[PDB]
Amino acid sequence: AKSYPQALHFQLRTTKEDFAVIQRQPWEYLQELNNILKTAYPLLALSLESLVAQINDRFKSTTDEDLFRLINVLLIDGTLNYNRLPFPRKNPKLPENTEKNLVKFSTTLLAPYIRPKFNADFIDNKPDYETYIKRLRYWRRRLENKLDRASKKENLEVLCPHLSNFHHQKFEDIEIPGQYLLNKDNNVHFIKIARFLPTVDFVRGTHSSYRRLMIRGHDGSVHSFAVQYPAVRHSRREERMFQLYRLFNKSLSKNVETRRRSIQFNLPIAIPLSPQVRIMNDSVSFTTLHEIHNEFCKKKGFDPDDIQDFMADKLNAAHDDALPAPDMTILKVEIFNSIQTMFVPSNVLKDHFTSLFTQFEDFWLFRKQFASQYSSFVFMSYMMMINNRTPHKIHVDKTSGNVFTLEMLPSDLSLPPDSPIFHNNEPVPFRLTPNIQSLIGDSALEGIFAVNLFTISRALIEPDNELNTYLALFIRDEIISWFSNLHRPIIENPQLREMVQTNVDLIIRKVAQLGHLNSTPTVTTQFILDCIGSAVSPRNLARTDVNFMPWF
Amino acid sequence: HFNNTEITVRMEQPFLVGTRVEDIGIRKRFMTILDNSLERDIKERLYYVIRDQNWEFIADYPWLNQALQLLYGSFNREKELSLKNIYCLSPPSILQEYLPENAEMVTEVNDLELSNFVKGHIASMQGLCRIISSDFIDSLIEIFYQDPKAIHRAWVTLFPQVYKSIPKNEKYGFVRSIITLLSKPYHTRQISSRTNVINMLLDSISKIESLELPPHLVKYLAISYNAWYQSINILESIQSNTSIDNTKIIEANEDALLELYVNLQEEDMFYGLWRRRAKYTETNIGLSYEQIGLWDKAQQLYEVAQVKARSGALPYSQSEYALWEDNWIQCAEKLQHWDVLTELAKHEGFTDLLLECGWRVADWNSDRDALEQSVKSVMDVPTPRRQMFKTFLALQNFAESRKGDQEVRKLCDEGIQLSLIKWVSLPIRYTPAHKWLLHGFQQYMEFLEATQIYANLHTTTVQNLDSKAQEIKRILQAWRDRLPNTWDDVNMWNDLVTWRQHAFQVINNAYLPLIPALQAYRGYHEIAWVINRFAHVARKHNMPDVCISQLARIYTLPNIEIQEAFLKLREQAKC
Amino acid sequence: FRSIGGGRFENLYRSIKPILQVLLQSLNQMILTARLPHERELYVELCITVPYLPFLMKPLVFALQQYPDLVSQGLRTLELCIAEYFDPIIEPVIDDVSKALFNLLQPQPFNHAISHNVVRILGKLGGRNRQFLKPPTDLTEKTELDIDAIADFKINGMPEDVPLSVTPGIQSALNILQSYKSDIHYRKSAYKYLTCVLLLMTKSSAEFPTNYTELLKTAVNSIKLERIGIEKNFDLEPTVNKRDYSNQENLFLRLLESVFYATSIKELKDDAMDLLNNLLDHFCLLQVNTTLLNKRNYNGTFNIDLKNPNFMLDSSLILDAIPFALSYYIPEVREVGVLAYKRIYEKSCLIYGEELALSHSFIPELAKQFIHLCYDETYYNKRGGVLGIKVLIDNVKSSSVFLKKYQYNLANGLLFVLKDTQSEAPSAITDSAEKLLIDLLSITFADVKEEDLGNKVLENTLTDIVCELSNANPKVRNACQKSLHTISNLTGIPIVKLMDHSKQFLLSPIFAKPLRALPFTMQIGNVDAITFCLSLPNTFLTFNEELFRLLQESIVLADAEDESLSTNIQKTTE
Repeated sequence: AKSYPQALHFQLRTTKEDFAVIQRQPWEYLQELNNILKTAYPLLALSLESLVAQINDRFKSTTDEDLFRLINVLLIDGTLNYNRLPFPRKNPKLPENTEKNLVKFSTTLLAPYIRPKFNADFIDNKPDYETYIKRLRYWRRRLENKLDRASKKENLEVLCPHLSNFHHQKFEDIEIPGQYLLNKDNNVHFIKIARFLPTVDFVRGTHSSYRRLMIRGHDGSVHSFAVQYPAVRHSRREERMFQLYRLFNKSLSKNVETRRRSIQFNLPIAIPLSPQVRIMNDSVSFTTLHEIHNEFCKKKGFDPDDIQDFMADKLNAAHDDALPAPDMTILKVEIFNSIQTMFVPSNVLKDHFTSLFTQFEDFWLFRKQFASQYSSFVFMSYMMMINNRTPHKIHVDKTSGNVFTLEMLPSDLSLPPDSPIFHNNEPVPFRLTPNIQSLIGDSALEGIFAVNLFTISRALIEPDNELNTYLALFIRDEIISWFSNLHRPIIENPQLREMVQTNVDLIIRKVAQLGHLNSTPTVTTQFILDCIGSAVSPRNLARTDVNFMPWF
Repeated sequence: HFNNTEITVRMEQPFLVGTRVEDIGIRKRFMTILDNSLERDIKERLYYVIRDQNWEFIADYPWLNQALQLLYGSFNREKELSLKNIYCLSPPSILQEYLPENAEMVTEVNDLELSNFVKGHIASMQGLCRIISSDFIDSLIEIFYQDPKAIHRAWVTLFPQVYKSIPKNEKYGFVRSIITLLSKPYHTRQISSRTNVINMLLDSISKIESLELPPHLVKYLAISYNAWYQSINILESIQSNTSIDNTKIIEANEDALLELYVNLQEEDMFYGLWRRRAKYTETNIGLSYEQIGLWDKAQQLYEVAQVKARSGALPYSQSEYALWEDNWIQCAEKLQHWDVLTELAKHEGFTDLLLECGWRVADWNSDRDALEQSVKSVMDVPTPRRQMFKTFLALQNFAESRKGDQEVRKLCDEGIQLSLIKWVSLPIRYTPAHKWLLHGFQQYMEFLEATQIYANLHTTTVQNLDSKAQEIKRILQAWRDRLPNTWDDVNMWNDLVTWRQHAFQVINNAYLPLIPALQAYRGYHEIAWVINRFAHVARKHNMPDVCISQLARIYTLPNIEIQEAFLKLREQAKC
Repeated sequence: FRSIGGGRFENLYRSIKPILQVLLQSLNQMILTARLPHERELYVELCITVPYLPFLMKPLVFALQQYPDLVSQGLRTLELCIAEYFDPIIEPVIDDVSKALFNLLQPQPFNHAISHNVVRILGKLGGRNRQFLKPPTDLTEKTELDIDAIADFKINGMPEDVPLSVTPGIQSALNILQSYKSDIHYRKSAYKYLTCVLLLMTKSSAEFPTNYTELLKTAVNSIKLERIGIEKNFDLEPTVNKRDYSNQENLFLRLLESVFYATSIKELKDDAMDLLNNLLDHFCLLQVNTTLLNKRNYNGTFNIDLKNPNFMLDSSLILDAIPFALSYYIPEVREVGVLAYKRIYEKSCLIYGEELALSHSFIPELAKQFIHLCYDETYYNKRGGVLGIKVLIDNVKSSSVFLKKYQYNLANGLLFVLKDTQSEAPSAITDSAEKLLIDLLSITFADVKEEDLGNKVLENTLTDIVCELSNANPKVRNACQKSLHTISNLTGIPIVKLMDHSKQFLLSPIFAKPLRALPFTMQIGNVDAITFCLSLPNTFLTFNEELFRLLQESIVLADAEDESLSTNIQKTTE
């Protein structure tokens, strides 16, 4: 707080102004760091209050995108209730929890002018999971097409007039937010904010909406930051995983025969500015996988409505008025092969990228990188067993071929002895969906993917005991997250530390089966050829969920 | 028009040179001679782009502008050219019938300057577009003659579409002709370097969807040119196109595709292609133990593979034999064991044995005249490695006799120039195959600097050592900064270490009469630098037993003095 | 610089070098260029051949990359720096620098001296060589000029009309037209090709319906009416398709911006005025399609059930093809800008009206963009801006309730042109906007006649003007004092009444921190801010005895050889 303090103020601001908002002694500790942080370097403190204050103020988004993300939250949770485990679905209707939630949600919108038009479409009780769902698809389509015809480049001088006049408020050389995260020991070569560019862009996400402000630094480098006004409060866990897989990267970079192919995790930065607003550099023009699916399906005559519509009415067609049920599973193989056969065919993403790059050279050196870091992605999923990977939760870079994810969330209770997190992933071990297998190789899938996924494990188990000394605290905070999520959490007792150690040995043991060639002549990576032998099989992809989207 | 009493030499000899003319009316008169005397059916002109033009047009200029003349001169007189992939801007008509509600309904008040105005558009824009195909073509041709990047972007878009009318019963003839155009038109095309050369006619084949099924060696011989990354299109496409039928096409595509990967010498797209191509498991075990860096167990598993070979099992695909013995030689050369394969280099492998010239020796004066009876008989088709050896023999001959020949500093520089020829053969992206060449440059500026070091001590027989010759401390201190990096490859590390030890032994046995006069203290003993350092980097890859056995040339002249015992016992203990 | 080397006097050539290495490097990325002999090569050749150096690596790439002439000079200044801390200095640009060194080394009738220099650089370091480059970042994404547009064709040997791409040569042709040292047959025959795609993209927007010549007045009187809904419809709709829309739009933008360039070439100017003027009076009647079509943000709250026609190219790119496209550098084309904007002013103020045309037609829609270029970078853009609004203020001089509605945008833009434009930019920009600010300020103040009219735009304009009498760069401060003098004569009230609203929003940042902090630009800004206060009859006469002791102490402090600073030492900056 006395020497460095710009490496403190971003996080001290939001944890002080969250613990001192929703709530004793800790926020009186957090006032001291801000006060002694205020005495030394005062103009740094006030000059950061300008950025935090104005970025909080002027980027309160609009009165149509709250309705957009409101609709789309209602749809992604609506089909989650429609297929979660409600019934065997014999002509369903809405349960009372839904009507209590969205009658309650009328005050969540703006006050004046939605309310006759949206309240005129569910209070009539004609919602029966056929009017409700298809109605929300109509509202999402009209609202999305409303957000086409808005402006793509809002001028900064009329949007937030202070941040254009910022660089002639010219003193003390504010360093760029988001560079004290990775280490780079010398601390004397950071880029400072020279000026904020005009023409703030405007990105219509598939499930949300955000703008990005792009900064010119004094070296002459232009690089952006996606600003997003609602960030859900499990962002912090996504940040702390972003503190973990960058933390391995030094001793993983120092190792030979990792560095020969330079796997280098390449997981993004994320800094806070608020208890609700974080900015992080979703830079120019790199997409998800789900946006490729929308571009293909609407490039075809269909839309992603017709897939879940297709398996929904085929699935319940095999139950209502005729109930054979040979099982769910052998039926799910049949509808899955119907989806691959008649919709969404093979090598759709390969047909995307080989038609997106001119000069095929530029494509080839694409996937030789794309097969590498996806490997360093899949390990990052297999270690510290996270979640399913919905294909709007992973982000491919379109320049080099990098891969990262939002939603780094580590979550069970089927064993109430050994209660906490880091139990199993359901039916497939990770994501190796066939429409990224047809792009990934079958030659790079073994010569690049497998040997990476072995090389990381033996590169991490034997520097010396690093996984223990990191994962002690970095699993411990997930334990405190597991107690503090429920209203249980009062059992901080010396079972805590061995309760950490059993999951520590579960993970360090878990990264060992793919990690050592033991005694005999194996091929090598036989735990990897085994587990990708399971992760690609259609019997195993048929039983998993439908938002996971095993067809693409 | 038909008088064949003149010989037709000059409709071939300057006539096809008549578009090199760099004069407008000249060139247009020659091409209007050609295009007003030939046929019109575009298939029977696409023959006479490939069947005719027997002029080689040796190595000068992209001759496909004239090809695009012989097919662009057969389009039609269409006056619409309806563009159909862009969803054009907001309409004049249909956008102005989107208000039925409030009947404003102006009723013919066209008495203003608008009466002068609006009709003036309709007379204009009906005649302002009027776009015909031929006028659109004839202003694109002069884009070609200024710049050769539009002929490519027009040929790639054209050629797989005129080919869409090449029906069967004329298919194998066009394939059989285009084979004779890509590789052997009795002509070697050294047409340019790094620019547009054959890629126009080599990218577009990949956009065909399968005319290219026979040749596969034509598709490989075009690698002395450009088009590295442009033929991997043609070879990787069959794996997503072939069937079970005619597997010899398939494994032919995989094996010469593999040695395209050998020329590019990336290995991660090589082992996967073997282990999804191979038959025996022991290739998968062996190659999978190579790519981690564990060459000793891959050596052992190949030794298991030969005794399982030549039996009643699968025929080992008649190339895994060479894979086992060539990787046997490689896995030998990585660790140590320079002494073992010397007599195997004698019974076969003439070009091998000059790589086996580090037989724990550092003098070569026992066979100083017995090597260039092989070096001068290997410098047919030279490489910068073999040229580096032929530079090294005179580099040591100048060290043996005082004042020598000084032939090296006009013998080395073609050593650089051949490596730059190989640099230009490789493509423009940083391939790892460039990697060796960088180390190659790092040795050449160590050869010429070699001709500065001991030649400044052959000349310095002045007997003023340890007070004048501080150039040893300066430039030998400069030998400890081109270290190279701790992850490159083991072969080039042992190369740099042993050959720098040849230089050290020149500056030991070239000091052999200078010894008894004093033994301030001069004695070098800094071969322990590359031995303790190479022991550390020979630990950091793999193989602790090697850096144990590479602390074996340390028991010469004492090697104890400043820090050599420190990291000697540090690395030998901590190993 | 090309006439002394080995001269000893250049230890007096040390007081001036960063003040020129800034003032060469803050323009050399941005001058673009002239008719291409020796234009950015001049500034590169200055920054190389001069005598702490993070500066010099930025032009050093430009020598090796584009230029076949500065090669040996950049190599000879690349060798001589080769200790330990050099690797963070070249660090941002290595993937450029070490790319350029791969371009040179090549066997040809190409030189046998500079390539061996490259080999000597790449061999004198061997471990500083390849540990800086990683698998490659910058790839090519079938960008701006790279997309195809597969128009129909007909080839005489085939039955069916084969579709093939209409635009192979739209990179090369547009590279020919800009290129100066070229024969006129290929450049003229590049203009004959390149605009033909521009004519293809408007071809299915050139047909006009049967009863149309009167229907524009039906569109114009539709603006003056309330409650325009539409039929309640429940139909699905195609969607955006973003990065094909952006490629086709920016493509079309490059075509007609290439028309605007193609005006300033002889034996092409008359023809480019024919096609250019015919496009500009074509692209004003589509603007009323943009008016009543995007009148659907009003006339009721939602009526979500709409028609919303099919997501076509809006023809609001003329908004980004006058201002952005004619901030150019040759500036004979800037005549085509003022001619252009006058022509759309007469047609927009012709078919639509003359008092309502400044309410909904094209003139505010592009005057917003002329506001926007005043906040831009790159002084060429500002020179497009102030010229664009001076063609605004001399045609909306008399017929204007407009300019009093959009005043506070215009004074902010014309004060931001002054407020930050670099010193090495030509000073015909910051003295042709102050005068223009006084032209507008004289126009929009000609009817306030008492000391009471300070309602809204008067209040924000005076608060904006007088509350910025500090910052720095005293073209702006003396521009402000000259503005307050020149609007205190048109119904001249005292300056104090032109300040009494904002006399308290000007002194609290002055008296708030005492002084001896917040470096020199705003310090001289506060003191020369209180030039202008005490030079008037009756204001500001108390409580500043601390200010006088701190400025007076800020000169009795003999600034040589003591603490005349806060953080940066006299030995560092000079």
